[PDB]
Formats: sequence, structure tokens, C-alpha cells
Amino acid sequence: MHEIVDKNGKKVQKNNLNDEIKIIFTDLDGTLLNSENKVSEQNLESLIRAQEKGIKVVIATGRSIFSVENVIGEHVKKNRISLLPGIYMNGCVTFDEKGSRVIDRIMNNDLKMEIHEFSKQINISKYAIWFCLEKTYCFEINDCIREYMEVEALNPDVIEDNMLEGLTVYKVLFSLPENILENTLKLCREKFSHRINVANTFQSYVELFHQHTNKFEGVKEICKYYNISLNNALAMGDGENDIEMLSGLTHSVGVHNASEKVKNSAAYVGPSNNEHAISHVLKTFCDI
Ligand SMILES: [Cl-]
Ligand SMILES: [Mg+2]
Repeated sequence: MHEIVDKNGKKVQKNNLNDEIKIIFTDLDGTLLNSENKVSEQNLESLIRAQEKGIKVVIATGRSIFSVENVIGEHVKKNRISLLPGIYMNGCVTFDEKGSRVIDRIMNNDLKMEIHEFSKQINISKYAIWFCLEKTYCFEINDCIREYMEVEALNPDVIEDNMLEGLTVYKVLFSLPENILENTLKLCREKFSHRINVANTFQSYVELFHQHTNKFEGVKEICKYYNISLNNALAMGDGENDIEMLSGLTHSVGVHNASEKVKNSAAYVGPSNNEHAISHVLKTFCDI
């Protein structure tokens, strides 16, 4: 499966498009990266041609820039994928090309502690990874924290419970067991509606971050930087934390592996992340 189709299942054709796509925003895990957390050669080959044609490709991830650099560092070192500008921590940390934070949305400290106390009260504090600007922290290590470290490719430093109060954080990620994902998700959303964003971003990850921030806020700021109209931008993703940027832009692609809620928010449905998604996006929308 290597096609991109609209809501009616009709293939998108370049000659039918009246908008030049100048910039592509793409999620990392589950979108650009395959199940092996690698950039396929087909994708890599298309990204090279994109640079040649001056098409900007921007990462839009819940990850920090640091963990991203650890996963695709080889591609960054060869200047084949730029991390700046980039949208990180679900928009809460969005950088321009100068590494300046055009969005810097820290979590309120009272809310931080309330989330923390709540997590301990329901015993998911052990699964919590707290994100500062430069470092991540946890309170213990278990099979679920282990599972997080392996995929994230950047280990949190272990700290005591009392230390969280002194930290300035942007988000918390709960690497939960699959057997308490659904219920824990209800409790967080019930407890913290109109207080903080709650999203099941990847596998059994539950991320909490600034209520009025998301990836699409990052998209708007970066498009504004380069004087690019949103109509000349394209977003692609697979997760709940991509919904805002997929529905916010006229041109957006939900990869096949995405859920139905995610696909419905996107303008188009494309190949899975294991099927060289961005390669085909670049073909259809930018003519290679
Ligand atoms: Cl993500
Ligand atoms: Mg994803």
C-alpha cells in the first residue's frame, strides 16, 4: 500500500492540487519512523530530494529534541534532517531555526504537584517520567520504565519524590502497563479536564501537558516564521497528539496505522509508517 487518498477514497493527484506544499510537518514515532524506529531508505532518499528542492521538513513530536537526536542522530549529523526549526513536547517547546523557543509553555507548579499527588494516590507515579527543558526524571525503574527507555533512547535520571517540587517541568509521560491504560486514561481526563491536555500518544504512553498548547500551535508559529500560509503546509501523524495539526491544516495525512479518530481528523489517508509514508507524500504533493 503506497497510495494517498481523500475522504472518498479517491487518490490525490498533483494536477488537482491548487496549493504548492512548501513545508511538511511530520511526527516521528509511528509516522516517519518504521516499527523498528528507523528511517527507511526510501524515505531517506525522498528527504534528500526534498532538501534539493527546498521543501522544508519539520519534526512534530512529543519527544524532547534531545531524545530525537539520539534516535535519528546519524541523519542529523549529515544535515539530512534538521531539528531546528522543530516542534517538541507536543508544541510546548517549539524552536525556530536559531534554536530560540518561539513557544515555551511550562506547566504551572501547583498543577504539577496536584498531578504528582494524584499519580501517587492512584499508584502510577512509579510509571511517571517528568520532563524538564534539558532532562527527564523518574522515581523508580521497572519493566514499564525500561520499555520507555528502550524506545525513547534516552534514560531519565532517578530522583526522590521530594525533588519534583523544585523542578520546572513542561510535561509528564506515564509509561503505563497496557492492563491499566484505558481506566487510568479516564481518571486523568475526569480529574483534569479544562486543566491540562491528556493524550494517549504512543502505545500505552499517557502524556500531560499545557492545556492550550499542541503540535498545531507549533505549526502556526513555524509557518509564520517563513511567511508560509497554512494552505501551503502539510501535516502527517498517527497519534492523538497529532489531531490538532491534522484538522487545523487543509492538507494533512493520517498514516494507515493510525486509529479511526486520527484518520477522521486528517484530510487524507496515506501508507503506514512501515510503507515509506513521507516518500509518497513528497511524490504526490511536491512531485518528488
Ligand atoms: Cl509523538
Ligand atoms: Mg506518533
